[PDB]
Amino acid sequence: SPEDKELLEYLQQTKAKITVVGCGGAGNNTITRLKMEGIEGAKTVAINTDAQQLIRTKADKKILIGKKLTRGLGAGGNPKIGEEAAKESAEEIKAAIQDSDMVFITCGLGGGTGTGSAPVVAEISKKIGALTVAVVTLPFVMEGKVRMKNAMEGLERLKQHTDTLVVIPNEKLFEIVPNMPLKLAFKVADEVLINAVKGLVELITKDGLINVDFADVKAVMNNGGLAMIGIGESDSEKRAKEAVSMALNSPLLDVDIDGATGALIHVMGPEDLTLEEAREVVATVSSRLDPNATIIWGATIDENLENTVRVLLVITGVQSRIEFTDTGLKRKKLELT
Amino acid sequence: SPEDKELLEYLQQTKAKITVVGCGGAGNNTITRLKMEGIEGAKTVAINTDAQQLIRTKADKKILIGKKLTRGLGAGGNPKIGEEAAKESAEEIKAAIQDSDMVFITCGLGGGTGTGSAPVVAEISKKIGALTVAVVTLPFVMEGKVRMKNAMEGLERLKQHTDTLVVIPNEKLFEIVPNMPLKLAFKVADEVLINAVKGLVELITKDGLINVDFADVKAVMNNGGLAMIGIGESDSEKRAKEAVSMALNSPLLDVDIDGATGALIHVMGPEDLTLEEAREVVATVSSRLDPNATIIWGATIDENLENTVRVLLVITGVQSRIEFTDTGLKRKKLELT
Amino acid sequence: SPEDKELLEYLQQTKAKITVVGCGGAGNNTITRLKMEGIEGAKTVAINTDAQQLIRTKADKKILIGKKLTRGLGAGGNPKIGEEAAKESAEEIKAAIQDSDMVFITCGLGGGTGTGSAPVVAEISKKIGALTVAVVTLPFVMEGKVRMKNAMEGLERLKQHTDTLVVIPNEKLFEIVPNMPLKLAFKVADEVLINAVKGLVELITKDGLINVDFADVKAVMNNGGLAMIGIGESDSEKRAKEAVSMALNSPLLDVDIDGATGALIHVMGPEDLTLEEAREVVATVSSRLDPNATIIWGATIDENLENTVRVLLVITGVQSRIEFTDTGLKRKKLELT
Ligand SMILES: Nc1nc2c(ncn2[C@@H]2O[C@H](COP(=O)(O)CP(=O)(O)OP(=O)(O)O)[C@@H](O)[C@H]2O)c(=O)[nH]1
Ligand SMILES: Nc1nc2c(ncn2[C@@H]2O[C@H](COP(=O)(O)CP(=O)(O)OP(=O)(O)O)[C@@H](O)[C@H]2O)c(=O)[nH]1
Ligand SMILES: Nc1nc2c(ncn2[C@@H]2O[C@H](COP(=O)(O)CP(=O)(O)OP(=O)(O)O)[C@@H](O)[C@H]2O)c(=O)[nH]1
Ligand SMILES: [Mg+2]
Ligand SMILES: [Mg+2]
Ligand SMILES: [Mg+2]
Repeated sequence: SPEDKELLEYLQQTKAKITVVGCGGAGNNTITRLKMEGIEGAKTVAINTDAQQLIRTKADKKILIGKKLTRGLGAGGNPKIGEEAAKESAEEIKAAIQDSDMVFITCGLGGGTGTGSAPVVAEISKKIGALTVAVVTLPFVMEGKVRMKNAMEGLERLKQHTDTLVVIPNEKLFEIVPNMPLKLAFKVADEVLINAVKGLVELITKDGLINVDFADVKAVMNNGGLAMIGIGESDSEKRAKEAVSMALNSPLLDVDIDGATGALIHVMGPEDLTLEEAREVVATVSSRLDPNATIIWGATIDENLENTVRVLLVITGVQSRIEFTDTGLKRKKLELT
Repeated sequence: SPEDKELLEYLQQTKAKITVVGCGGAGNNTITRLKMEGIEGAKTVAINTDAQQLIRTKADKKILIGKKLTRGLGAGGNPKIGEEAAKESAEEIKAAIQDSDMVFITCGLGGGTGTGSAPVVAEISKKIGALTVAVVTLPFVMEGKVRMKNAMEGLERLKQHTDTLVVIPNEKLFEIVPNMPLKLAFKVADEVLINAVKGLVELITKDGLINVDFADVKAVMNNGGLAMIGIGESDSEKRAKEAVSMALNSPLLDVDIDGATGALIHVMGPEDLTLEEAREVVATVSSRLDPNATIIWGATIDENLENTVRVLLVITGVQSRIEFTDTGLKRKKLELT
Repeated sequence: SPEDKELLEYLQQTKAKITVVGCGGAGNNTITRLKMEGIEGAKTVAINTDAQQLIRTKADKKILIGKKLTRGLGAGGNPKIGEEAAKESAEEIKAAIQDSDMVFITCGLGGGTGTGSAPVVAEISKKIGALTVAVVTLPFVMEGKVRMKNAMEGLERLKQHTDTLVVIPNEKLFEIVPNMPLKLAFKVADEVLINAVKGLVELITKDGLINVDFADVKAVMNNGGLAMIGIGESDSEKRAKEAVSMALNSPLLDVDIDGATGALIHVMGPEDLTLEEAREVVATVSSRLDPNATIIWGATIDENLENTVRVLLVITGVQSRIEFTDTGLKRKKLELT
């Protein structure tokens, strides 16, 4: 019987179905790259209020939101417009992510479409039962006050409809490469975004030297709250030891992590990668967190790495350690006795 | 014109469209029986969080709920899981009962899928405009405290989204057959459930010796509140007189009925059944209720009955006469002056 | 690519998509006329609780609402029934107006289907993002108190889910034609309704001597609040001057308009119509409103007019100038110092 056969097949499902949704200009640009470079077992959805930007984007599925409100002509940097446009097209957004076990929402906060629509996409995602994760950036300071204030209000709004919320503050990118021009600024930020999003997705979906169980992934991210990342990599031969230390000292991981529970670790490298190096990585990280933190990790081989091991660290539950101001994220300053 | 022809046809509709929805293990088992034995003009919908149980079930329509939450692997006796799973699949549940004039929701309360999903199915049913009736059982006491507390909380939740709520307390079954083994326990309870559900459905949908008008059915059940049943039957020749007295004295009808408004009576028997016997039944019952109670009744002939008349009594509006405790239903004890 | 081609085509869209929805007897009758006489670029949707009335109606789309509640047998003058019936069929109502840039909701308030369902249709319309305008009538006084009280409560309910709400009080029709019989009463009211609805639609959708931009239409009506109309026309040769004065003195425009912002003006006439006459019309009206009022206007040629110019005035934002009583609309009486 068709129904019964359908029920049996479901039980044989082997991999988690993942969907990546990019909103606004920056988000569509991230999506275009993932589609071209490829992103192991994950469909791509692009959404915009701006028709031209959507046309030049490459993705499995495109949705023009706010057709009646904006008219395919952008949201002009206004968050409230991006939000009403998304609410207006909620039905189409929902049908595009309906069968997903997990949904990644990515965009650069600061403008009108991404900042306004991301929280709406996340709310629809949770309503349908998918693990809902966001990977977004805060704007550079040179972009100015209005852009940051809008980004911060959007981060707040997004926190409420998200399982784990991963924030990358673009301004820290200058601490990685001090004298960089705005030209290459958004090029570096692009790189970081792809590594974070692709690193998390592959950790969950790419066959490695140890199996990572989606049910564990879900248990840790279900209450990931606010999260931050760290990226490091070594070319030497004492690789692991150096990549992890670099990742842990990354300016991107701008928060006190000793009180963290949960964390996801993805160690990448060449054919000669060993569970031994991965383990050294995990334990070095494992000691800086809470003694009872849950850690999810994996290890994958990447041809293009040639002779390097890259380490991606996502540390969760740090919201209590951060302060959300109109001007950005500031490491919290706890009150004396 | 296709539209106009469609509108005319609707006016020619003759019978109420009924749907029976069974949730969880016990509910699916009840559905499997109804489908095989047949149930005059009513489609069958089975829903479960457990794939295996759904596979071995027989029904017109099957829905695996909570696919992302539980993974076709049951709800493990947790009501909150059954509830989120149902909310997660609300769209599919709705489309399955969308065109129903009336919806019957049946399950055994106590576990996780039925207790949690029944109130959700009932809420969707009312939202679409269907007469919403539930026929459920409370667990035996030997099953223990946790199972009863969960059943009671579910009954409460279900009361709020239901037109009339029919409760069968399995523990009373021992007063019918005193020394019975757990083996046959759930076999007796199965029998009772089928007679209640099939008795109500046929009363509404089976051609009898008097026509029962769906609009009257709807008027009485629209405010049936909490309801209880009674079953009796006579083999003698003073049949009617005995079946009704047995039904009225049934341990299943564990409440003071003198203050009841509304009631549904279904008298069943062989080819020799007469409107005379039905009427004696009705009047004997009619005198124990409120002097202004509304009674809906019918009379049908059943080949398999050979030489017996069976009487099904459903007495509504008794909630004020019952006390809902964590440990079960207790006849209420009104406060003195 | 199909998606991309689809996105490009959207950018080439030239006209606003308009839908007219008539509810109840009077509304269906208005719809039947619009469909036959034709109504430049606007689809017609008819909805009723009464099957017979829906059958004899002519429209692009018909929807029988409340199929489970009422059974194609009307709502018997009860607003609460009309409302539950509409809520019950919300999904079908929504799909019928889903792709509309603008939605006009018309009916005669006073009975059960129109009064109850109009606010529901308007709420669905706003939810999807369409400009939501209502054009409705208040009953004659000879119809009695109950009919007016129900009409007034419906107007109140409708105000909350509408962008601009246009009210035509049928009782004023006697000031236009003093000694008129009930026979011709509803015939005159029919005429007025068609001119108001068709006048507004054509102003937005009919090619004229000056282009009216939908975006301006939307900006003015977005906050039109309560609106009233005025109709005038001249056969002479000092046409414009007379039509506008007649329109401005119309008993239909029963409110103090000096404090009005926004207004829509549609001047119609024969082949010899000139932007000069239209302009005289606009300026004569423009001086009675607030010095900063926004006015939207157009001018169209109608063959059937032969030698007359007709003027349609819709003046918005007058709610503060009106008093909503159980017995009707009364020009407000501001409180002294
Ligand atoms: N990594 C990148 N970040 C970018 C890029 N362009 C902008 N951004 C970041 O995102 C912010 C603005 O993003 P978008 O241009 O995508 C704004 P959006 O399209 O969502 O709003 P509207 O233009 O109003 O439609 C800006 O403040 C930057 O911090 C880019 O090419 N790469
Ligand atoms: N009449 C019957 N009642 C049953 C039967 N099995 C269980 N029950 C009653 O229902 C209660 C448990 O029912 P189910 O096994 O259907 C619980 P459910 O499937 O809804 O929850 P999960 O296992 O967590 O998925 C139990 O407390 C009993 O009182 C049966 O075969 N027949
Ligand atoms: N312009 C017209 N107005 C009408 C006409 N018939 C009624 N009406 C007005 O509308 C009011 C009643 O309208 P309907 O007959 O359409 C009431 P409806 O169908 O919505 O309610 P139910 O009969 O309960 O289904 C009445 O109080 C009148 O003021 C008509 O032919 N033309
Ligand atoms: Mg943009
Ligand atoms: Mg089970
Ligand atoms: Mg009618």
